[PDB]
Amino acid sequence: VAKLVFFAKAAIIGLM
Amino acid sequence: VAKLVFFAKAAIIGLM
Amino acid sequence: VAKLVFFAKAAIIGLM
Amino acid sequence: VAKLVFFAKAAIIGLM
Amino acid sequence: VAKLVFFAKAAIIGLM
Amino acid sequence: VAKLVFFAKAAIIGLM
Repeated sequence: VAKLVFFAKAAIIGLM
Repeated sequence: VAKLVFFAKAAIIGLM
Repeated sequence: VAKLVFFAKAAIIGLM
Repeated sequence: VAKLVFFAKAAIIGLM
Repeated sequence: VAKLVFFAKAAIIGLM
Repeated sequence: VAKLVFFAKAAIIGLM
């Protein structure tokens, strides 16, 4: 997103 | 997977 | 914490 | 541990 | 940076 | 590297 952001949901999804 | 493993695919998916 | 947050302390502690 | 390794336990513990 | 922050640039650079 | 690998060096360098 810059920074690598780790979203929760399970599984973790990393977005820049 | 223990260890948190970050798989490539984009987006990154973290699994224990 | 959502997002996986990595706190410093060493050792790093990850919390959702 | 080099590489940053994320151990499961919860909470995640990162060690070099 | 505390928290481990992952900056984008590629390659990712983690700073406390 | 697939998987996101975090190399030590400081600063941490993440490579797919």
